[PDB]
Amino acid sequence: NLLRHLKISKEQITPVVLVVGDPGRVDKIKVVCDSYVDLAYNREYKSVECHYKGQKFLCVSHGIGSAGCAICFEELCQNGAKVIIRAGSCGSLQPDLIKRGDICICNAAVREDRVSHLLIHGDFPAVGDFDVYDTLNKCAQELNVPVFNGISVSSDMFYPNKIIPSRLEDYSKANAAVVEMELATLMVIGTLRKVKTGGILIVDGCPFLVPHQLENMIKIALGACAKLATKYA
Amino acid sequence: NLLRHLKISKEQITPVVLVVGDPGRVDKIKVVCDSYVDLAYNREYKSVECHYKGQKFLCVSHGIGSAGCAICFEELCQNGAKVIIRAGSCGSLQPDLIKRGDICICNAAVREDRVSHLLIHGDFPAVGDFDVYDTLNKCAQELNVPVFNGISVSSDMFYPNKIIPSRLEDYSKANAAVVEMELATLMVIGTLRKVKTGGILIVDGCPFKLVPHQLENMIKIALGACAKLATKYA
Amino acid sequence: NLLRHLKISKEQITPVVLVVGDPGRVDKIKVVCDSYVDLAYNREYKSVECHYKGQKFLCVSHGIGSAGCAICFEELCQNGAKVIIRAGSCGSLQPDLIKRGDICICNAAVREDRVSHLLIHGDFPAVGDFDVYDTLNKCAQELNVPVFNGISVSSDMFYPNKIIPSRLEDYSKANAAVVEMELATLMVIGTLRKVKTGGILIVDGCPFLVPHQLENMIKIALGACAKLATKYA
Amino acid sequence: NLLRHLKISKEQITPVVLVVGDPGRVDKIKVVCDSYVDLAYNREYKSVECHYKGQKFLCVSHGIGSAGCAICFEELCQNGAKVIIRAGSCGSLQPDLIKRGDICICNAAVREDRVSHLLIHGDFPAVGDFDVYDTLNKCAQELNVPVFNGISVSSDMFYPNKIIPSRLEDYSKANAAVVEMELATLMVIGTLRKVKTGGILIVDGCPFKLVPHQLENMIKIALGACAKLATKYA
Amino acid sequence: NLLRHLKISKEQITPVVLVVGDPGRVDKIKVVCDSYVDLAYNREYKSVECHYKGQKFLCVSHGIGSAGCAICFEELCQNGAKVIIRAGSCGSLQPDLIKRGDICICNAAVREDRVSHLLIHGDFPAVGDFDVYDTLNKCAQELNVPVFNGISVSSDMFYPNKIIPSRLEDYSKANAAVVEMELATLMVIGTLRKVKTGGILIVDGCPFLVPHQLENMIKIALGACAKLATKYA
Amino acid sequence: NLLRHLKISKEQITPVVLVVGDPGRVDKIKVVCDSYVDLAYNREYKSVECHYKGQKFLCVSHGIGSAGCAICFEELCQNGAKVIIRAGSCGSLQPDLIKRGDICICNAAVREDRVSHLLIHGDFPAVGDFDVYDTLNKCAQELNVPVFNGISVSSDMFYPNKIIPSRLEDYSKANAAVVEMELATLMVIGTLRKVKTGGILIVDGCPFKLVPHQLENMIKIALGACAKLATKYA
Ligand SMILES: O=c1[nH]cnc2c([C@@H]3N[C@H](CO)[C@@H](O)[C@H]3O)c[nH]c12
Ligand SMILES: O=c1[nH]cnc2c([C@@H]3N[C@H](CO)[C@@H](O)[C@H]3O)c[nH]c12
Ligand SMILES: O=c1[nH]cnc2c([C@@H]3N[C@H](CO)[C@@H](O)[C@H]3O)c[nH]c12
Ligand SMILES: O=c1[nH]cnc2c([C@@H]3N[C@H](CO)[C@@H](O)[C@H]3O)c[nH]c12
Ligand SMILES: O=c1[nH]cnc2c([C@@H]3N[C@H](CO)[C@@H](O)[C@H]3O)c[nH]c12
Ligand SMILES: O=c1[nH]cnc2c([C@@H]3N[C@H](CO)[C@@H](O)[C@H]3O)c[nH]c12
Repeated sequence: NLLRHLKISKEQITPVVLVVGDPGRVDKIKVVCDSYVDLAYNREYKSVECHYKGQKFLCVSHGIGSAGCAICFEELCQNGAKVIIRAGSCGSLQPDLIKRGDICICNAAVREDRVSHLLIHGDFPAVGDFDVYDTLNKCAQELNVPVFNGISVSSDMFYPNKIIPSRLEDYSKANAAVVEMELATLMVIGTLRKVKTGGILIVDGCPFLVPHQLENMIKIALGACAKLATKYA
Repeated sequence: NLLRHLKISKEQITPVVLVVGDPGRVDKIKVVCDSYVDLAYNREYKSVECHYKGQKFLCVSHGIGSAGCAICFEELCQNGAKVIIRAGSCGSLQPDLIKRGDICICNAAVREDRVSHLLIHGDFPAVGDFDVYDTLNKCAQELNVPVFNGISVSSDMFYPNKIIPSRLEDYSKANAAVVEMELATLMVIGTLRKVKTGGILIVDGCPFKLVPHQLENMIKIALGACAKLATKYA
Repeated sequence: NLLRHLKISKEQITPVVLVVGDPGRVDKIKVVCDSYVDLAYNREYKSVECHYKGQKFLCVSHGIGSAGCAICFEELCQNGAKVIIRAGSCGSLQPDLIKRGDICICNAAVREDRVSHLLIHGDFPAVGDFDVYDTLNKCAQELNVPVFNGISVSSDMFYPNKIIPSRLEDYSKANAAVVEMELATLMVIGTLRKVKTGGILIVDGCPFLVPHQLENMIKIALGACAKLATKYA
Repeated sequence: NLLRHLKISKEQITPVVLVVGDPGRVDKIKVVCDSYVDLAYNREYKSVECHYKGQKFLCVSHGIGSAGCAICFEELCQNGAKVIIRAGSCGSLQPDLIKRGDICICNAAVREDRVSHLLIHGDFPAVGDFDVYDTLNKCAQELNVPVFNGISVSSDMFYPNKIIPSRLEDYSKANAAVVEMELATLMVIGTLRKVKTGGILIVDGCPFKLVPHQLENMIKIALGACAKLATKYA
Repeated sequence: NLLRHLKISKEQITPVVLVVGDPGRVDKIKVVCDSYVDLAYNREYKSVECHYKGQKFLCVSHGIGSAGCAICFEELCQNGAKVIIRAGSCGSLQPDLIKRGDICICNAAVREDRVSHLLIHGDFPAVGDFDVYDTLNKCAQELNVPVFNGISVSSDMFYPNKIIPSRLEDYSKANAAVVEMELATLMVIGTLRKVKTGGILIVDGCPFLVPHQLENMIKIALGACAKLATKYA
Repeated sequence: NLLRHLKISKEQITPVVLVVGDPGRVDKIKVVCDSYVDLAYNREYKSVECHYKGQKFLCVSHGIGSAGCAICFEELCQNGAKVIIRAGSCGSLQPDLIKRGDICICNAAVREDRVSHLLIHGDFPAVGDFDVYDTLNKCAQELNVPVFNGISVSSDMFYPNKIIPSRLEDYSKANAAVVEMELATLMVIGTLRKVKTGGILIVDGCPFKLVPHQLENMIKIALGACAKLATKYA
């Protein structure tokens, strides 16, 4: 009995899920786990079950964009997911400090989408679970990988025009660290459906992927998923 | 030197483009053509040059959702596309009149997204080009396929909640025909970058509570229109 | 039994109606038809029945402004009108291309009013019926009159101040052709009440009437009304 | 050299102006005066110089609706008017207390228009000048005409629909007295251009569900106030 | 039986109430009346009953800020207050004309708060009662004290940042006289609960207290309260 | 040279500040410390330097409400504060789970104010610093005090009306724990001025329909956290 977009079953959904933008990235992640079980591939949603450090968790892709990743997150949350960690890339809003290849672990986001607003009034915060943020940070410490922490702007516009000015400059003076396209949506949906969420991002651009740094980030994401998967096993 | 997301080059972009959501649909479309050439497949964006009735145009996937599809449309418009037609599925907002399997060709859309709003004020209409619309309707007549016309609601929310009421009921009473997730964004981006746009949709569901020959028909109409439109660019 | 503002009866309303801003313009239009029947004149609303090319249709005035023309359109739509075509003047938002005296046939509009927003959420498009737009364009071809096509900004402000900046510059970079004060309102009301609407405008100003060009525009409007009136006779 | 819409010249504008919606009302008002002079009639704008109690002031029509009347008010304010009083009709939002034929003199209005918002932020109040208000009320006392005071809702929507609920019910509970279509716009334009404004209204209807002597009385009060106010401009 | 924040009883509330920002100011006001009766002091809300010119009225403090003064005004209005006059300080938005120490009597305000908007749609005017404004002005005439009249901007921001621009410049070109932080809130709450309100302010700053001028302002406020208290005695 | 409202000087501001609403609460807190020094009392702002566990930090009152408390937070942040913890009371929005007397330590807030919006766009989150949050939670563990975590609604409206429905019901369904009037403003101001913030609240009421030892416990936790945090500033 299958989920409309993900095309996996309720009983295939693990408590912990690592989510990812590029479907290609699922393939490159499962290959560094102890083993894996391919589950489904429909549209941009590729589902693979990972086995790492004695634990098991899904890794699922959602494509680019809040509306498309919302479908993913809703299907996960309405069907037994308890923890969802986003691993992806972003641009830097503090180019003096946060540089290409740097890793950012985020605790909150700017809701520059539409879905979240159709779900709850705009005054509501897009904010992550602390345990998840704490686990991610602690893993980065163990693995001896320096990270930044901060707020991400989650904006549905990648390409600005010359008519309405972009708000990236504002949000950067407001001390937002980075910009991507999915994190706020995950956070709001998670809060609404009692799922614990978090975000780890690698800087790939300076709108204002370094091979070994990407490998570190993935180690952190996977470690954190395994650490949190323990509490549910 | 390649487009950041689509991973094709400016020269590979034909004047007319057919756009679809599901990357799987690109492969089902290309075999209905006379011949084709695979160009690229990056993330949710699969690119293929189609050859139909002596004409040559791309077919490109954009995934689900306004933000993800805006990246596709922008890369296309900034690099030479002149006509972009969306072909996809949708839900009925008129379940007494418009039923699972029916085809709707839309002239305008409700902007229930965000990208379009980060680009111009919300008071600005999401409209399609009337030639594209007219071409689509005329193909539907030549191929003897009955077809609805109307307005689509393009909403970023597929799965509603119990706190903020959905606006579908509202837009239904306002005579919006049909609901999906991409058309408004296409239209506004097309208008701002001087690209003619249009959309054709097959009803796959009824959110109030795919037919193979009808899907085949819709693809036929879409491909027919693309060819007719490619004709006027030598 | 009379309509509250128009002061005509249900049975006096024809399927096709040409609407116009200046009440004076009704008088100048009826005089170039084959014959006419004056119906009423209340406030700014002058109603005259026209007979042209074997067809009959109302021609009605509504004054300047969205709130006042809404009353007109609502009384028409709630009482049997099936097609309403707006004929009027506008300013140009592309002064290099669209010049004083030029004719523009419009398919959609910017909803810079209030009525439409009190009727339906702002995300809803103000857009015309294609058959109407097609008929208008085809008439312009027959009569050998070159026209432009495009989006009109319908704005309730004619006179800007120096505090809030006008959006005309924005909407012009957005590729809007022209600016007037009624078209979006007609379009939204029409869509809401299953009436087919359209707009033909003559450029009279460059905010950013050429005697023979006005005569052409009126020929087009009247031809189009007669062509569409046929389908209902 | 004439005003674009009103078709009168700057010199023809008197310090005090009486404004009305119906162009037909201008003609009914001028004959109640001592004498008058027709000035112009263009579109919905009819202009007449009135002479009442040794005083001289214009009476001008503006049609229905905020956008159409804003053009009138702006042309007047930009060219020398100092006081503008609106006299017109309205509906009751307090049908137990305020009944068909009653007269209301309003100090402030709800801005349910658009023009005012394209001119300043919505947080800005639509208020009248208190002298004008006071003069109107004092005339009502001298002429022994009972009168209500309160806030008017100025709404661009006369004919509501079944999709977006009207806000009249709301504003009624908020103690707004009365409803019409022009006052808010007058007030805001007056405030921005340093012109003193006021309004007096006769109730012609009850949108929840014209009395000749009451209308005569209201016009008397309006003309009385205009004369008293024209007095202080030599 | 006591009010939740003010900690006074229904029967202690007089028909007329003078309200004030600084709790310290209550102490300095009661001392220039004929006599007084201290009632309560809870949080920032100090309540004292004043006896002046044969009349009696409360004088109550509410602190700085719309949210905090709303609590005060609601407790007063829901418990028998009929007239509430605000006496306080403000900055000047017309620095050429309205100078430090000048007195302004206000009839309306810009609703740059949140409470009023949670109570009623933003299109609703924040406007005072005329009798109150008239009384205040007439007292200023008797006492031979020159005053200004105008609209006050009531804004919840005292300290602007460099990201979103302040609207004070706009509201000043719009001909607003002064800026403070409570008046619009009083006016809206008053209108909603059939209480007559008014405002008298002394200019203390030029964001864009003169000892004898403050004394004048207080004389005016007190006179006006006594004059209005008569109608209810 | 003194701060305009707080009436203390830049040098008197310690890196860590404890903030409370009720000026009366400052006096009840200082006596629970090892020693203290009164600094100032102006309007609703009472300032006192506290000494607890060898550490030194201010305690300052800010009255009720976002606008009044923003003045306090801004004066503190502009003049050297590094950590600001809010300790106060609140209502339950989860009355089956969170009961009168329970303590909630909040990580984030709903921005139902205005100040925060005049400072940055509403899409920006009101979040606390996670160290502050973590410190507070750890103190609660050391002192063996059970404690809730969650999101607070910070609303400028204490007394709702019958015209515009309150949004508490909504935010409750959205899993907001608790409701008060200051936290969102603190958080946003902290984020914009690079100051770490947090909040701890005791439930005093149930707006759907103070326990002394629980209040004592909450103050203990707050003071404990302040000391632990002051430690890292020599
Ligand atoms: O500089 C950027 N701006 C906006 N999005 C992204 C991204 C992420 N990558 C995808 C689009 O490039 C999308 O998933 C977004 O979240 C990386 N860098 C940037
Ligand atoms: O009933 C519907 N609601 C919203 N979207 C869709 C669609 C289309 N399919 C995809 C998601 O189901 C998306 O691209 C959307 O445009 C088909 N039916 C519906
Ligand atoms: O340049 C213009 N700006 C705004 N409206 C108009 C108009 C039209 N004429 C009337 C006001 O001048 C009104 O009906 C509007 O629709 C002509 N030119 C312009
Ligand atoms: O009940 C009413 N609702 C809205 N407007 C009006 C009016 C006035 N009459 C005109 C339209 O009926 C218009 O100028 C408006 O201001 C009288 N009664 C009502
Ligand atoms: O220049 C000013 N701007 C904003 N508020 C005030 C005030 C008033 N004083 C208090 C804050 O300084 C507050 O009650 C506000 O209403 C005096 N001057 C100004
Ligand atoms: O149930 C409540 N709603 C709103 N505020 C509060 C408070 C706090 N107490 C003060 C007002 O009662 C204010 O500072 C607010 O933050 C306790 N309980 C509630």
